Amino acid sequence: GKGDRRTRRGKIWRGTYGKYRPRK
Amino acid sequence: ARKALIEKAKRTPKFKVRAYTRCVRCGRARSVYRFFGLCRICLRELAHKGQLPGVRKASW
Amino acid sequence: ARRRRAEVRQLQPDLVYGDVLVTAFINKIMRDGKKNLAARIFYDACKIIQEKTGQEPLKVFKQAVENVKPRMEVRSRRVGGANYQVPMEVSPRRQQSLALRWLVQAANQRPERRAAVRIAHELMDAAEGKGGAVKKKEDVERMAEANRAYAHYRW
Amino acid sequence: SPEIEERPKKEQVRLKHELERLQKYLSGFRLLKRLPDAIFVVDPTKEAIAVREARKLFIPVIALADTDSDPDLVDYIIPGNDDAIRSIQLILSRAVDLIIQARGGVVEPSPSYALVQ
Amino acid sequence: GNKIHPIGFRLGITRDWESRWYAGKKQYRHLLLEDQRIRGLLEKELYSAGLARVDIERAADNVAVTVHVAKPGVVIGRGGERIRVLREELAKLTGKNVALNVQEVQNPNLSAPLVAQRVAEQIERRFAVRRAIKQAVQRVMESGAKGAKVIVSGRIGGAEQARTEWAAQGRVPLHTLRANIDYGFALARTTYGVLGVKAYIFLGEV
Amino acid sequence: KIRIKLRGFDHKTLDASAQKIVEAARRSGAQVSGPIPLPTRVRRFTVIRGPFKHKDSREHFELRTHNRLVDIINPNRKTIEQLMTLDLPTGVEIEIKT
RNA sequence: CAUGUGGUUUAAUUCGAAGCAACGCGAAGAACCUUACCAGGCCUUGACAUGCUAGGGAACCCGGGUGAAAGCCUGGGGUGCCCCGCGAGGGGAGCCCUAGCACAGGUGCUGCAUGGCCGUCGUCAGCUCGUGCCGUGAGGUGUUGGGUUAAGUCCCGCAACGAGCGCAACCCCCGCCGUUAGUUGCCAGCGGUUCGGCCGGGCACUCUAACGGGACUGCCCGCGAAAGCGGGAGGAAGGAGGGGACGACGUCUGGUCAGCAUGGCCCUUACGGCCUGGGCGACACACGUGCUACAAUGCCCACUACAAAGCGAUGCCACCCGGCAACGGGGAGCUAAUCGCAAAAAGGUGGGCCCAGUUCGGAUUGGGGUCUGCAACCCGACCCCAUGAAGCCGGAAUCGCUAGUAAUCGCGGAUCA
Ligand SMILES: [Mg+2]
Ligand SMILES: [Mg+2]
Ligand SMILES: [Mg+2]
Ligand SMILES: [Mg+2]
Ligand SMILES: [Zn+2]
Repeated sequence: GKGDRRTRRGKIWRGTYGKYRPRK
Repeated sequence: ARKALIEKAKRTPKFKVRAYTRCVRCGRARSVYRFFGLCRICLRELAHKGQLPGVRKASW
Repeated sequence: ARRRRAEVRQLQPDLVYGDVLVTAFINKIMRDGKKNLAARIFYDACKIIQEKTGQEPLKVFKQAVENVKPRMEVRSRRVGGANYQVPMEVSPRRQQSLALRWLVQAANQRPERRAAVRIAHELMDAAEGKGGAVKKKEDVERMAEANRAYAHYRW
Repeated sequence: SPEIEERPKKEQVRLKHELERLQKYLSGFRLLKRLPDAIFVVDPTKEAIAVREARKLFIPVIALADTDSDPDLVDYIIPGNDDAIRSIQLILSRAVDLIIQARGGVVEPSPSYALVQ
Repeated sequence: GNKIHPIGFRLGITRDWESRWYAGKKQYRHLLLEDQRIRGLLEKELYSAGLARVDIERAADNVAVTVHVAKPGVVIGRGGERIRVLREELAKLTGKNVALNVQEVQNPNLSAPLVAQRVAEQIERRFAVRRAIKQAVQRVMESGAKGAKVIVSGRIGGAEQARTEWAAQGRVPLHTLRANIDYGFALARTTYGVLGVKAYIFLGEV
Repeated sequence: KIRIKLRGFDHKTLDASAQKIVEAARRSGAQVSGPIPLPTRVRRFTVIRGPFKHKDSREHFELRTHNRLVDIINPNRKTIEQLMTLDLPTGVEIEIKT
């Protein structure tokens, strides 16, 4: 889901990282 | 309000969030490239004239 | 085009069995340009073939597509201002095209969950003589012999 | 000329094709760059297209003519056969003979009898 | 029609920049900004002798302001006074090392900008608009050129509806690169409005 | 030991100034690695043609910013004077460091 | 649902574009900025230019009362230059306050008063000139005709012969290779090696650009009068190799006075100017272009691998500590093929899911937080918890593209706080 505000590609499409997406 | 505005754009009296971009040549409100500091219109005009160094016709 | 006939696209032969017909089937399965995915999905069914019957997936594939190969079809055509459903022989390429195509659809028609098993069971019924894609073939050939009256315009 | 070094094969054969067609028709006309004092023809009817030009240009009109012709529109007529190499040769030979005879050094007529057959 | 500006078309191959010089991504704007006001002031107090190619060179405080002119006899005055005070007013507001390298023009009739600004002025002075273009194109061709083209546009004389007078001779292959065709734009003030001017001079080849 | 940068626009003018330095340094000193071209950083600017609305037929330019590297080893006094006097740059902003 | 528009509403909800070629268009960046509209408060020779006279003052730095800001009112420091003069004084170049006149300024109309630029027919195959010829003449001829072609391309033919604006061709990218230059990469070669091409070392390779070569129906066979077409070899690539730029005479009373130039028109204590707040974001509705889905060729978690292009010194941030997190504190490299955004994603391996309004789908809404910025109610963006709506593939109708294309999956840039 490229639209889920809580998923892998969820932030990837939004150009962000956050919790569910690994970040330094 | 065209003339008084181009003068106000160079004023920057209050905070920095008013020193918006403003073309120099024909003094356009928008489409102002920061690099050239010109508007897209006067940009192409000069380019054809050759007054823009290193600015060659792009082709690929 | 109005000028040239435009030659067919000679596809790359099979990279496992050695046959262009197989690879073409992978292409029909290919969704969103994922060959390697569709390829495996095809070979998955190939193994499902040997699971059910001790028959080689190669000939099991030929038998299926062969029994789903539409011999004739009806085509619309104008004459002074009227459409006639004129039937006639199909081109060998188009027959191969439709056959491979219908099968892919017939698999989609099945209730089976995984795609491989859908392709598997469908290829069985097709090679047999009765299946979702096969009946759609039987259907089209009926239309031909049905409108055999208008077959006077062979063109 | 040593200027052939340039000009690619393109302009070469084309320019050679120029020379070919140029000589294909003009060969025999280029020798004179002025309006001829008169015109001689083999059939005033067929080449009447030229007859008109000379006529409108006040250029005298002389020409061998067959029954299939229009004698009234010809100044100095030359009646006789025309659709035969035999008849044409006898006239053209003797005619040009008068040209060289009034010029200088009367030579032997060109080898035509051999070409006739 | 369209017809992209033939100069920007030859920009790379044929004619080089009317202002040649390098600049870093840091101050390219400021450099070209002052570079502009320069040529602008030149067009103002120098159009007298009829300038054209205002060539410019820069690198580091050095600015070769080469200015091609139909007759430098006016850009120098007498001995050295006009040209000198010109360098004065130049660096007077600038800071770079001004260097006015004036150069004549072998023939203004073969120079597009001059041919245009010339006839364009005639129209301002109220003249035979039609034949003014005819003599202009005939002037360049009979001069030594190998292709000419001139076009005015606007209220010819002062008519309501617009119009555009086309006139040219020789060859003007604008689609070809190896042509070296000088462009010649020009204004034309009239008591009734504006007026467009164009000019094309084919010369070079290969 | 020493390293020279030759940034500039026109590669035709860059080639002349770069080759010039190569002859001057080698023909009057120790070894010198030839002109080393780097990936040319280009400023591709796209934009519309018409003044008003025309989201098509747009025209775009590009700023060719070339790069050429040349390395001279042994600091020769002859090469220093040669490059200090016999030079003919123009639109070529060079930068040299040890 | 994002965004444009119609309509409605509003004090304003600024104006333009109107079948194709208006509708994610002008906008490549509306919180006040921007802004041209509206409300309330002020200025009104002005925020900008030029010139002259008059009372006064150099310039210039800091403070205060009041205010929503602007503006209005008002206090302190100060005194460079030249001339007459030891001095005093005062005049004046110049900068500034005020009074005065010429004047500024207008995004206020007219794109049928215009320039410039652009859309479009359409990269469609065409449109014209000179001379000669026929016709009372408009005009024809050439340019038609046969064949061929992407083509008015060329060939054959002809009352035409020739030339010009066009197609072609010259310039850029990607393809095959070489020459030139080896701090990019390289045990290809050898040795050492904390095994990272790190050291030495090397330019063969990859690459980085720079120059040139190659393809010309050139060669062989068939057809033909020719141009050319067809099949094959050689070659990296054949009959324009793929792609770009190039868009003729004219056409549409086509677009734009709101990019700019600009005739005329109209206003001038306001049709000009500054400020605070509001407004382009208003919603009972409809259309256009889009994004995200309706899921098992699929969705979630962990682990792992292959790009290109572009960008970055008061900017890109390695990496360390902290927080679930956005992000904050500390802090190295980097005017940058050498450091950095940076993990390409899809894919690949193993695992969970078992057909469900679902671990599909992510709109809506409650509570709490971070960054930019004076300032996030209107009106920004992104986090974490909860909320989990419609939709189970869509009526009439309708759009895209013939090969690395469609589909599909990612990254960057301009713009810009
Ligand atoms: Mg308007
Ligand atoms: Mg109109
Ligand atoms: Mg090489
Ligand atoms: Mg809570
Ligand atoms: Zn502007």
